[PDB]
Amino acid sequence: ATGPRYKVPMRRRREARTDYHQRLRLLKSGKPRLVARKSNKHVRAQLVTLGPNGDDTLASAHSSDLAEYGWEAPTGNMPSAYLTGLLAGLRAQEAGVEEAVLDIGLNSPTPGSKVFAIQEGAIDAGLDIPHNDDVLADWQRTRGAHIAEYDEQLEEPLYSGDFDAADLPEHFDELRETLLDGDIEL
Amino acid sequence: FHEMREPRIEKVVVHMGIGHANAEDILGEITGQMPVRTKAKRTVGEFDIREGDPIGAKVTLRDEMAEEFLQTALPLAELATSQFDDTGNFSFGLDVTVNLVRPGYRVAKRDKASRSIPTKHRLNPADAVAFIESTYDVEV
Amino acid sequence: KPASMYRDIDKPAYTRREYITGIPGSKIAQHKMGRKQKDADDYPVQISLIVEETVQLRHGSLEASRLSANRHLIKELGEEGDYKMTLRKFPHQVLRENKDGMRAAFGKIVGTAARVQAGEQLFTAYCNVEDAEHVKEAFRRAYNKITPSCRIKVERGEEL
Amino acid sequence: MHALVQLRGEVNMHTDIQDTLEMLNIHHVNHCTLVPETDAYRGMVAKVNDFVAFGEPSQETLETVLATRAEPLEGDADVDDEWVAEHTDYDDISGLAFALLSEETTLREQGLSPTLRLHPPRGGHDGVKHPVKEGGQLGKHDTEGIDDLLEAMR
Amino acid sequence: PSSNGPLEGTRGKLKNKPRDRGTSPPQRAVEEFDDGEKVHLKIDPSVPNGRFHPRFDGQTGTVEGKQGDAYKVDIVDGGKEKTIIVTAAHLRRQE
RNA sequence: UUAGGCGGCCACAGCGGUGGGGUUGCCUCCCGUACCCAUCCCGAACACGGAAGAUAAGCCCACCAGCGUUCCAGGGAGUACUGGAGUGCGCGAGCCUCUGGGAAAUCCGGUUCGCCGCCACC
RNA sequence: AGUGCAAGAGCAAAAGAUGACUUGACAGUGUUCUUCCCAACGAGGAACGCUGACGCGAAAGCGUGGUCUAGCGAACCAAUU
RNA sequence: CCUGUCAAACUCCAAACUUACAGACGCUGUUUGACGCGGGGAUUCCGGUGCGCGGGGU
Ligand SMILES: [Cl-]
Ligand SMILES: [Cl-]
Ligand SMILES: [Mg+2]
Ligand SMILES: [Mg+2]
Ligand SMILES: [Mg+2]
Ligand SMILES: [Mg+2]
Ligand SMILES: [Mg+2]
Ligand SMILES: [Mg+2]
Ligand SMILES: [Mg+2]
Ligand SMILES: [Mg+2]
Ligand code: NA
Ligand code: NA
Ligand code: NA
Ligand code: NA
Ligand code: NA
Ligand SMILES: [Sr+2]
Ligand SMILES: [Sr+2]
Ligand SMILES: [Sr+2]
Ligand SMILES: [Sr+2]
Ligand SMILES: [Sr+2]
Ligand SMILES: [Sr+2]
Ligand SMILES: [Sr+2]
Ligand SMILES: [Sr+2]
Ligand SMILES: [Sr+2]
Repeated sequence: ATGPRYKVPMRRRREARTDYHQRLRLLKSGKPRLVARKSNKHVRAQLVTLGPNGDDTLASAHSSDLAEYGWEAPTGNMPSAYLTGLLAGLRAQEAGVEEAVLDIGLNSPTPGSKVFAIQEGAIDAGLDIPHNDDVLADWQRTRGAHIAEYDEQLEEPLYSGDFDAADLPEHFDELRETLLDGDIEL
Repeated sequence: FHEMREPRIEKVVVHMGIGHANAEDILGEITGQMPVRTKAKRTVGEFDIREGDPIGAKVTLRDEMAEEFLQTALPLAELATSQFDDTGNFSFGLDVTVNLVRPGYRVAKRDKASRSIPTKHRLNPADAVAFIESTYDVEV
Repeated sequence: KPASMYRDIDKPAYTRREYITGIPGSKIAQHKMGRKQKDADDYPVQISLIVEETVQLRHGSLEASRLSANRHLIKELGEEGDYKMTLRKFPHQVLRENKDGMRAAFGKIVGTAARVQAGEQLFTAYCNVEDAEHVKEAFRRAYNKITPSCRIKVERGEEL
Repeated sequence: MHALVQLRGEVNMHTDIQDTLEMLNIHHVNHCTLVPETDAYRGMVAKVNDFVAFGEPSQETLETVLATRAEPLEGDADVDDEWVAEHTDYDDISGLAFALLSEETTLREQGLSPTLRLHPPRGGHDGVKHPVKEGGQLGKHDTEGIDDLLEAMR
Repeated sequence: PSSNGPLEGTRGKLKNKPRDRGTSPPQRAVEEFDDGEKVHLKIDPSVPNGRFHPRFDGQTGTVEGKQGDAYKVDIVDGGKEKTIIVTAAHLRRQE
């Protein structure tokens, strides 16, 4: 900017999207990366392999396409996060992937958060990712019980668009069950 | 447009810089929340050698806690022209500072792909005065 | 001391004051002479003194020659005449002298010289056509007080 | 295709230069070689610039020289058309001299020594202290000037 | 020299050019190399570890295996052969 | 890529500016604290739940060259400096001829307001 | 800016600062280079591994001291396990 | 703004040139065995001059 001596950051550091310190420490494993990234209305999970010109994505899963198998609920919560992670892991197994490491980017490693919930799903899917069980949320909160009891304090329905009043953490079980299913067009 | 541009009280800091404290309590009362210590840096010849040590205590009032506090705090002070910062901020007086800003300030306060607010979307001293004056008081 | 001792450029550039100390003050009074307010472009005639051989000129020889050059101009054009002379060189080169035979031979600082490649302008005066003769004489005195042979080249003004 | 001719001795001559000369199959003053004009072969002669005399010869001249100063890989036998004919892929000296210039083959390939051991220039050379442009006999020559040397060194 | 440590006369080669300051890209610091491959030796002033003795910059060795994640690179100092322990961070493929 | 995620090179990408863009799609700003989690004080941030409103921010698109930068042309300049040679010149410091290389500042006109890979998606 | 001290060099979602937890300044055996360019030479030094045990972190991973290059010493004798 | 100068321990720049590896050409080795490896015997560790680049010193 100023002159010849000025030092301009790597593009992805200006944009503040990649923490290269945590990135290098991540690549050292030699294993692929289970990229867990959020969004306000969504949650995604990619599988990254190192490449000559840039990272290669061999498997992914967006919370949006989590509907193609029967999903009427929202797409930015705990149940959605676990499921999206489970989906990608299943597609991941398909390509040949058998192990990966958790990449959460700039998201905080907060106990029982959505990213660990995403991690849990891909592991449940058959993948081998170094984890720490107790840092994960409990099964009920993953299912969506924390939100079901929130809707208990009704007086005003939680969901705008029709789904149902008290909601259904069963829809979670119904979909999870559908993924473990041998058939299902991945 | 006017909607995603109409300013608001982001935070209201109220602190009492001492130099050696016990005064914390008065704020915890008038504000309605908990205060926090205030350290320091560099050795000072006015018996202030201990670098990290309790000198004052501030309180960051946001949302309602701030407004309800301003209903009384504002009248207690005569506002002036020169009392305004270029980014539409003012301090008066015990001290009271109001940090004002336009709707999407989370863009510069978040962790993921944060960005600095463009000079255009940056609040103006004049545009700030008008906003405040538009709420039970005068100006210069 | 004789200029034979320092007239040639045979040592490395020794100018880094952040390492050198006891450096003697410059005998040179001033580089800006004449009417240091009027521009060089405000004058029809511009004459410089060109050094024909690359050398090192000590501040005492720099001052001496410049003095006897400007003394003439002041004498012939009056103390406030319509001219302005210059000396574009500053003595950056530090000099020493080992003053015990060759043991611990590094000399102590004795003065400052000014390096000048051949064909360079040691001086450059600015005057009007009528005074263009006292300038050519001021330089004829100036070149006698320095080591190399010099040339008086006229930069502007073919008036003759 | 140029013709290298050592005119300056080995004594005091920088080692890396005499080695290049040796690589160019020349180990004695007045010895000569026929070198192609390639990126590589060029770098060498340029390094040999000050201790040699070179240029491109006229075919006529190259034929008179091959006639006189050329020899087999091993032997005292004189190379003449009749000799050329029986050993080379040619019919006479001219045919040979032609191929060398057009850079179609080499002296070795045709069972001939790479060195044309010449005789001291008749009437002396123009000097070994200055280049050709300065009135000396070193460096690069003219297709006429090179012939003048070579022929004097029959 | 006035001292004979490893960093003697290493101001130039071991310094970063202004615009190259700060942390370096991980892509090369994790690069994979094969045995028999030719690699250029040059330290990355930004990377503190996995360095070889400064004196060996500009070399072009042949990878012959690894030690941990770091590499064992053969080179020929003058006439003497040496095996150098270095990380990919200071290595570049020939050609 | 009518706004996405991961990158490579790491300013050709910087600095600054102009203009354009989003009904059930996206990213956002946005809305809100029962929970996971959270602040030496603030649901600000982090974390969680959610769509009433908006495209002003950001972001994506198109464009500007004033600064910085990359490269190109002519100018400077085959100048400065230089590897090889010389019974070439100079009292000398030094210079010159041939040979093979060859800048820098700066001026002038251009170029640059990133290019590329993987996956995803009307 | 700071980073214990010469100088030179390295570092900004850190190598700097604050906070907490921790004591890896751990046990054991090596590879390579350095000391000693090339080119033989000891003590010392460093980078890079392996095995055991540990600290931390969600995990990758980081920790064989203080960001790197100075702070070091033979046999004999003595004391200690 | 304009104007005048510098740097062995300065550098936005930057050669010639030296240098690692590789290929090509050259030269060289496969009865003259190169390259390399092992062993025996040394001498030697007062150097000097020219040229280029030097550092100190009139
Ligand atoms: Cl994210
Ligand atoms: Cl090494
Ligand atoms: Mg023979
Ligand atoms: Mg005769
Ligand atoms: Mg003669
Ligand atoms: Mg140097
Ligand atoms: Mg707009
Ligand atoms: Mg002479
Ligand atoms: Mg004893
Ligand atoms: Mg003891
Ligand atoms: Na405290
Ligand atoms: Na870097
Ligand atoms: Na906008
Ligand atoms: Na040792
Ligand atoms: Na000796
Ligand atoms: Sr000298
Ligand atoms: Sr004596
Ligand atoms: Sr004179
Ligand atoms: Sr809020
Ligand atoms: Sr003489
Ligand atoms: Sr003399
Ligand atoms: Sr050219
Ligand atoms: Sr270290
Ligand atoms: Sr050298």
